[PDB]
Amino acid sequence: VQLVESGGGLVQPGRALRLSCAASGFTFDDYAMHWVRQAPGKGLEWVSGISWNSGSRGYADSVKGRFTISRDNAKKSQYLQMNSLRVEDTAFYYCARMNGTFDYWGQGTLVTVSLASTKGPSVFPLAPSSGGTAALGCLVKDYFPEPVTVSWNSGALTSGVHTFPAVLQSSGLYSLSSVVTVPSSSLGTQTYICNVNHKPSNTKVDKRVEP
Amino acid sequence: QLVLTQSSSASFSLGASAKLTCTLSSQHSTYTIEWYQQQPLKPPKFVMELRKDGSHNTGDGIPDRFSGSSSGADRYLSISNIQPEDEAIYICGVGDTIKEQFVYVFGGGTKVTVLGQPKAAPSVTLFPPSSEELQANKATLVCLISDFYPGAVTVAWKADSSPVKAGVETTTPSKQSNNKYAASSYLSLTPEQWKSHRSYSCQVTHEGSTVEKTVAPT
Repeated sequence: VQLVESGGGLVQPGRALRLSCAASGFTFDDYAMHWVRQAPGKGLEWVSGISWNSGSRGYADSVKGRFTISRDNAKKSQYLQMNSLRVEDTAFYYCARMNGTFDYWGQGTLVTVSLASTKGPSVFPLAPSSGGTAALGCLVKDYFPEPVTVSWNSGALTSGVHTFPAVLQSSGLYSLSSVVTVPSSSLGTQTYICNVNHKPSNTKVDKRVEP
Repeated sequence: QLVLTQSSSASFSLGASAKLTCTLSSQHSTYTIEWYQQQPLKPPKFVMELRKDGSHNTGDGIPDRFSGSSSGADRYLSISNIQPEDEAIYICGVGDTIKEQFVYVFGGGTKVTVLGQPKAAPSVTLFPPSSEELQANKATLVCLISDFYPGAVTVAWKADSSPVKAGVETTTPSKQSNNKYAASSYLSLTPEQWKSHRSYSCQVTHEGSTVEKTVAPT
């Protein structure tokens, strides 16, 4: 009953980028699929929409001609082709279904249109300090742009996990921390691994955290 | 020309009744609007659809406390017995049809604040620079602050009981999924500074009370 987007990332001004949206938990041609974005500092803005049978297609006057929407029914995926990208197109892009109202939304995906260079993070383990409960973590330092994903033990660990919102430093680079709070006795029985993924810089790292 | 205007912020006491206003144009006093709820780290959720005649169908997973009303050009979102987990940005939307062209305008969004929640002092975790980072000729201290309300803290860094402000970066407090707040603070150092002192401290001030963690080179 959820929606999932993909294709987001950093691109230079004038270039192209394709966004996808996989559907699940409901049928195919029962709803029109739309794309709604939110640029930093501004409110929500409708971008594009395509009918249930691809009969009618809509485009905001801001993306007239440059954007191309299309629908698939086999894999239940809708697509948004973004050409002639400008800096103003920088936003979180959501996909949403509609039969009168946008009743269900996807998690959203970030698209950055910029001349800025990508930078991959360094990943450092934050070791448990020498009872009852212990905190350990991973520092994810100096990267651009958002986002990075952090998980623990390949997703097998979510209990007690707190990934903190990034700080944007005066340098223009991001840095965040993820910490798990675990029982002290688990330090000797459990392996703790932080999985950090920064897609724009092709940086995928699994760092072991040990006392 | 189609305009949705709503207030930017609104504060309400805990357990009280709350009313949010969305105002359409005068040429569009007939239209049906929708309410959306935008919570951090989450997809915007559909709250309800509100027609001019007063009829309203709530969304899947929306409490009984949520109501809607139509008055002239105004559209209201009513919340009786407002709970902490109702802290969000409420955005109104409206649709129309000109030509074959599709039109959909979102309002600016209203940030709703729920006051009168129980006080909670922050939990503080302080991490030393890692061994690998020190190898890379870098040193950063990480002060993690969580589970506090209200969402306003002050962080002070000390090196051997003497304040440091030189290389400090601190986040804005942000809502956790348990309705309490979190924040983090980073102190950047050279390996030399880190070694030349006996200890560093992160001191967190919150509503007059203080929590401090200390960390030392080994």
